[PDB]
Amino acid sequence: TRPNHTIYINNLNEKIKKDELKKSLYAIFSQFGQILDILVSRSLKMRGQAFVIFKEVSSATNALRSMQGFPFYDKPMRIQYAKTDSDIIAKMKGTFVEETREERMERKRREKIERRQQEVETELKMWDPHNDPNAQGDAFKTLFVARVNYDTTESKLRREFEVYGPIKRIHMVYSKRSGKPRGYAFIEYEHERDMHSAYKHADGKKIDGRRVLVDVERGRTVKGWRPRRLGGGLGGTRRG
RNA sequence: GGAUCCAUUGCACUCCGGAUCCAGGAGAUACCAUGAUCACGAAGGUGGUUUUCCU
Ligand SMILES: [Mg+2]
Ligand SMILES: [Mg+2]
Ligand SMILES: [Mg+2]
Repeated sequence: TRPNHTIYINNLNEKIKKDELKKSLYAIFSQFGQILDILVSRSLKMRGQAFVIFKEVSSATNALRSMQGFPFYDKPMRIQYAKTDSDIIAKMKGTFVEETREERMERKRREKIERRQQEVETELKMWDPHNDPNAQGDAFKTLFVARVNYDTTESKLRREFEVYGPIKRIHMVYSKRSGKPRGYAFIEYEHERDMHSAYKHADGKKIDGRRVLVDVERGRTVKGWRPRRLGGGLGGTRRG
């Protein structure tokens, strides 16, 4: 009830968004004087209310007198003086008395990646196909067949690839865990020539409904080869 | 942000009521698809799913 630099306005329409409300209060209330600020919140405690801070108390007093009851967004404005000085008034007077989520996130990706690289590095030095009991015979006579139907039998496969020449050995690969087939095999020919021939002619060959992929064995032939699980591999189905 | 419902007439100046759902944004997803080319396996990315923020 005692005059003040700041006026308090309530009974405001609660549907109106914050900037709109600040805007429309500025338009209406500058007519009475210089405004330092209009404070609005739409929180539970503060919605329906505004503090208009004027430079002079006299503007405040005239703004209060004139606008009392004024129709504003289909609602009469209720205006009083603020009970207490607004911080910027009080400081003007010397009356005044009192990892982000973006960082935690970025750090976490960074560590997973690094953690991953170390894992791969460690596996890598466990990896040696020349010392694997599964990898036998002449690498240079060995074909690599992937994308096989899980249903395809070792027979059907030996049949399809025998056309290119006598086969010394087939090793289809199974999960050491489930024992489910991995969809790939090594086929060692008697003669390098016949492997080369399967290589030229069998790629894309349809066996049990699925186009198979045919390549040479690279594990034991290609300088610097790493398999897909060690960050290498060929093919591009899942590049992005 | 927005839609519906509910609560609120509140004196602040450190965001910030509830519910259910929607759009965009940014996270996260253990699960599904992509049946990933090297002897059981990438990670992830992309598309789902679920979920947490922001508007
Ligand atoms: Mg090695
Ligand atoms: Mg998968
Ligand atoms: Mg994946």
